[PDB]
Amino acid sequence: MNTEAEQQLLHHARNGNAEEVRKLLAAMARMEVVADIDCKGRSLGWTPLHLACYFGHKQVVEDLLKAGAKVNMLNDMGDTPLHRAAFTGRKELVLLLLEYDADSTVVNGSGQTAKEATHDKEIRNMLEAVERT
Repeated sequence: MNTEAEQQLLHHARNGNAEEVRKLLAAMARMEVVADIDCKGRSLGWTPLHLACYFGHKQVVEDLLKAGAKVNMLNDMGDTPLHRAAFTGRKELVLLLLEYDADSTVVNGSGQTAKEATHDKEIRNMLEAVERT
């Protein structure tokens, strides 16, 4: 099962409590708690990065990437955080993820790219372009 600090990190990332994320990351840095920054929920495979992207907590997303969170982690559905940012139409977060070398080609378990999963016109244009590169 997940460590206590991992449970706290998932919880705070889901709800956007940005200072608690940074406090947990700082404690992980000083090795005062045992926690994987790429931990995954159980009970489904969603990282703190997945959650912060899906629910739009931009400061959390940035501090997680700054601290080295893996950017193409797949949840159970085969979705990346870019899938989740694109699905929920978060323009700024799509750009921030690409900045951190997020692979936009990844096909989820359903057979979709993040482009194919968005309903946003802007984001679909943006990923259309990245797809051409």
